[PDB]
Amino acid sequence: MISLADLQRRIETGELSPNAAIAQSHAAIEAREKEVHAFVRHDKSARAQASGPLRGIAVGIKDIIDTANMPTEMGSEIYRGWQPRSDAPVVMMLKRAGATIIGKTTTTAFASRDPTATLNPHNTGHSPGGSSSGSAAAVGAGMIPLALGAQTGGSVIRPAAYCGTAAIKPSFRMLPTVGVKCYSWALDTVGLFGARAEDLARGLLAMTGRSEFSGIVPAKAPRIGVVRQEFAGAVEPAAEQGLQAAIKAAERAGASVQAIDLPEAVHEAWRIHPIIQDFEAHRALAWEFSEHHDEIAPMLRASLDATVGLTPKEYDEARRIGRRGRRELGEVFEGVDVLLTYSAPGTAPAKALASTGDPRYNRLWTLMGNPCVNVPVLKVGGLPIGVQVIARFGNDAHALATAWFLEDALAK
Amino acid sequence: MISLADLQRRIETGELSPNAAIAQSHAAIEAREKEVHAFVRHDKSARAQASGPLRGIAVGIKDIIDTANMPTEMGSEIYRGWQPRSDAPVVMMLKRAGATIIGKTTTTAFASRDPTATLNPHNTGHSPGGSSSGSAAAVGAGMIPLALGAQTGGSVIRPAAYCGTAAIKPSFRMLPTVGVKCYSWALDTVGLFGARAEDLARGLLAMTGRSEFSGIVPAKAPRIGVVRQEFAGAVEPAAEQGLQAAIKAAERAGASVQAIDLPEAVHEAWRIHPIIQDFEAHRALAWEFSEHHDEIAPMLRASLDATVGLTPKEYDEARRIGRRGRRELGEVFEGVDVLLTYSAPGTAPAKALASTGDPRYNRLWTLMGNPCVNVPVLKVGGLPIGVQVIARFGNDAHALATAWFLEDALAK
Repeated sequence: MISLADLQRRIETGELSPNAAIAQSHAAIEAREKEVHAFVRHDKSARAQASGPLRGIAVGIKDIIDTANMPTEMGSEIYRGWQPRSDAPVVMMLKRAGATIIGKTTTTAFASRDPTATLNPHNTGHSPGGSSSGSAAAVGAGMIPLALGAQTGGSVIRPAAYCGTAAIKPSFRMLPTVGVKCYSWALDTVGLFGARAEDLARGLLAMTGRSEFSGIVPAKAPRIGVVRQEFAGAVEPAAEQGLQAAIKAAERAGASVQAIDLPEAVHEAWRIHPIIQDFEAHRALAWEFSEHHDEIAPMLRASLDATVGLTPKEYDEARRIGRRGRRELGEVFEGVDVLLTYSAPGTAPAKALASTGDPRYNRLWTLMGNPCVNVPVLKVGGLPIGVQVIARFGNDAHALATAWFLEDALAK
Repeated sequence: MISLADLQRRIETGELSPNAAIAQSHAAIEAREKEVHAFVRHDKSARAQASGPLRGIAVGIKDIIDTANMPTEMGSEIYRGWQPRSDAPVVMMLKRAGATIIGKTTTTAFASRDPTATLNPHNTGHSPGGSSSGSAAAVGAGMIPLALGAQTGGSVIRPAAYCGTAAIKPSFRMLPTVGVKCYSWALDTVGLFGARAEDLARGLLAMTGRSEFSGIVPAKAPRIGVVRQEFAGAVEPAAEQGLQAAIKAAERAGASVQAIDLPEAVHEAWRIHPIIQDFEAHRALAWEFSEHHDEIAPMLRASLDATVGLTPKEYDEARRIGRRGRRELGEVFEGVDVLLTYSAPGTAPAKALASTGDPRYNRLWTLMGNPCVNVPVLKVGGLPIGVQVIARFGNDAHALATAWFLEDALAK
């Protein structure tokens, strides 16, 4: 994979020019795109900017995020040829930092369950995950140094795990969702894909200018709390194997690891995530559902058809439960710096299964809002397995530092 | 003004037909538009729908809100002729309820401070307020029984006061802002304009299907707390005249009224509102500011130019302050049912002043998120003066019941 931090350093010293760096990306995309199919649109004429911390840095953009120079088709026929008038704020954050928007990456229809044609870089017979399919696959295939995605259930962390890339779903609302096709406004959260935790940090620093992302270094002997999210049921062997590998590597690295239970209130929050998500989805996708019902991808159309009856009442009760879960989860971080858990049910599903994977191990965290970072751990049968590092809400920097720590610990 | 509730009753009982009701709005618009200029575009071909509680109800939509059948120009040349692909979720709530989208009402450029050509229905030489100028003026001119707007600072309450219409800025995030051009995502809140509080209730009921908006009745012996927001500076005489009239009528009607000073924490929340609004505005309007700077209307452009230096650090501090304010504000409601304050500095400014009016008496509540309702009280020099009824976050229903009680009280 291409490291953004690496390019940054080489460009800063003059060892690599921005034009060369961008030419590098076009070539990388050109070399693997025909087999991975991660881009809806690759802008071959995209050039490097002359200044800014991200000059020479090519970035792929999930196709539910607006761009003014390229179409934004939401992974749906309904929006074929749709052309937003403006670039979404997050795209502008990148552009303002001097980055190059190299193309739009594939997204499942309206960022839901319907699979894209994208294939896993590690094994084209498997899914790259979703809904940010293209973004994870492109970074995972070594095509680009950075990519933006979004997560409502587990659309950032899961595909990152499947494709073996670093990724972060920042604290809720740190990054604006303006110009990001809404599924659930209570959940939708922008995310980044990169090679390593350090690349994500550098990416966020340039995008936001927040000092918390400046000078980040690997954490030292972190206080880690392992949570297996029993409420979501048992994971597949491969996932547990990766979790054990992570725990052991971290211990040998000097970290104090302890197994911890999550408060009942948090278990309940995980339970009602579907209520908040689907009720809002019906309002957010009202035009689509009313005027283009049969045109909506099969799986999403079906889930929407099954949730029409959700009421404001149960919706409000679900939100109340969500708030209670947030409060008590914070209490959990009073004895530990970060939580360590699964990033996905296991290895990426075979494409034949027509599934982008179950988000059951990602959804809770999207509702709680905490920053989550995927750390690639190992590979089973050639397919990547990762673990999810979670810090307190607003402690994104620490989540990145600990993830970086874990990366170094695994490298031994 | 036209009463939504009245139209509903007459249509339901067969006294009036849906088509006749719509034809009446078309006529009313034609009758005074050349005098008020409240519509960016009027769809003269719009017809009543067949079913729904809102069949026969003509609705005006602020032009920052997406419509699929009509352009959404954001009150800026930058979006001249811009045609959204879909209707915003709030527009769909109305349509699904059977309402008729009769036209797009004027909005200041990007919902900010730059005056539109719209005039106050009560006096053509005065401003209708902003930024939901056309929505307020159209309802005030008796053109339509309902209109949608949005509020960041005071773009719903203030213009409703200036134009003598009832209006409500529901609790933050209750109505989705998807398809509502973002100024500040921490503030932007959709609002409704109507003749009376009851019309707002029926409007919200049809839009959300929430039972709390069903069967609402005027409040009985409400516990009112009067706050004059001294921290927002001195108010104009006319404004106090109206507040005193409201307090007196309320007392005569059996309400318990008491003056109360808001916590220092709340005063501080008022002070930092501009910080949150402007810092986010730079992110939300990044594309326009970077690629079409000189095309941004004068006042908004200067506002943004003066705030390009706001930092994430101070932005965060501002948000912490906001949270404190919300926490201590809730405590204030342990004694009263609603707060009663000014809706505007005073009577509508003359157009010659090139000002939509100062939002200082509205902004705090938008940040707190509480439901706010304007209640027309009286007119000084022929210009309307209203008061603002505020209830606990989430108690929109009670805010309407209390506004209703106040309307009847004033009616004597």
